This record gives sequence, C-alpha cells and structure tokens, in this order.
Amino acid sequence: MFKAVLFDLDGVITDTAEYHFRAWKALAEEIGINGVDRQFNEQLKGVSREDSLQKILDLADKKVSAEEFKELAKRKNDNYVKMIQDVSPADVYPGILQLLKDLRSNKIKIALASASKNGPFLLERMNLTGYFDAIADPAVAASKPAPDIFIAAAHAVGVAPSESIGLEDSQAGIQAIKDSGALPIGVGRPEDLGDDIVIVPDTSHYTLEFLKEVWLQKQ
Ligand SMILES: O=P(O)(O)O[C@H]1O[C@H](CO)[C@H](O)[C@H](O)[C@H]1O
Ligand SMILES: [Mg+2]
Repeated sequence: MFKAVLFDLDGVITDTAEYHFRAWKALAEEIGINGVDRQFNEQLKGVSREDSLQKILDLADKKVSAEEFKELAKRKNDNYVKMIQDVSPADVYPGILQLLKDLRSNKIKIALASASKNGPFLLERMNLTGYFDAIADPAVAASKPAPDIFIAAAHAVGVAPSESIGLEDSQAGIQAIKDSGALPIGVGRPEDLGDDIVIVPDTSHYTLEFLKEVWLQKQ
C-alpha cells in the first residue's frame, strides 16, 4: 500500500558519509578546529554543505568572512569530489540494487532525498540513475532535520509523504522523515539513531518484503 520509497544517499545507498566526514575533519583541522571526531560527526551526517561548515565553526566559536566561508566550503567539496572519483557499482551497499529492481517491478516510485549536490554524479558512478524516478533538487530545500527534502522527494514522484517510506542512516534524516509524514526505517546502531523507529543493522535488511511488513504494521 505504500506508493513510494524516498532514499537518502550518503550512508544508505553507499559508504559516502564516511568520505564526507574525512574531508570535513581535514578542513576543520586546517583552520585549527580539532573537535570533528566520529561522535561529533553524528551531528553532521546528512546536513547540507553550508550548514555543516557553520556547525564546525560554531564548535570553536570561530567567525570567518563571507568570502572565506565560500572558499572553505569549496576546498572541502574539492577534496570530497576527488575522493569519490573511483566510486563504482561495486560500492552500492548490499541489498540496495535488488530493492530498487523489486520496487520497480511492483510499480513503487523511487526518489532520492539527498542534501548532497554531488548526488547525481554519485548515482551515475554507481550506474543507478535509471532506477530513480526523481531526484529532489537540494539547491529550494532547507537542510535536514527540516522535513523539506523528504517532502520535495515525495511530491517529485506525485505521491504524498504519508504514502511513502523514507530510508536513513542519520539523526538529522530520521527527524526529517518523521516531520515529513513519511514512515522511517533507519540503518545503523540503535545508540545513534534511537529506539522509537524501525531500525535495521545493515542495508541487506532493506527488502521489498520487509518494507511491506513494516507498512502493514503501522496500521
Ligand atoms: O552537498 P555535498 O557537499 O555534496 O553534501 C552535503 O550533504 C551530505 C548529505 O549526506 C553530507 O552531510 C555532506 O557532508 C554535505 O557537505
Ligand atoms: Mg545519510
């Protein structure tokens, strides 16, 4: 009965949240900020580029000019873009490709609900572009935890958020799905994502049949 699945990209479709963390940590360290560790990174996962830089600057109460802000965000993006040039279809997380094929087979809409402006490039690297019905443009969207990206993804495929399931690996993204009206299914540790939603240990658990059951049970 759900008519759409709204996929986050980084950390759900492939291991790209890890490279974003590495590049942000590298950027932070260059400007003398050392607090970007894996614990702090849980607050940055799924957050847009500019909002992530601001969260990093805030950690140390540092202020930069509008021109230095743009230079810093660009430097980090340049590093990250270099890091992902070799991303291949072998990097698609287990179960994701089969889920995309089964959702297609059952006429269920597929949308990307990513904050990443590098999303289209990554889907191309992974030969996944053709499995997506729409990509919610991040460029008309407020950063997660705001529900904006998930609301935009659902409507990009002509479905209401209430008729959709959202898949996420981050604290900000889970909250975004929750406020969108869509049903969240997290992937990761219960210590990071919480105990109130349905959570799976790895993406191999994201099957069409599991998604149908979670949906049957929300009722
Ligand atoms: O727009 P990007 O720089 O490609 O991606 C932006 O959003 C993604 C969402 O996973 C990450 O939070 C990344 O650190 C951030 O910079
Ligand atoms: Mg993510």
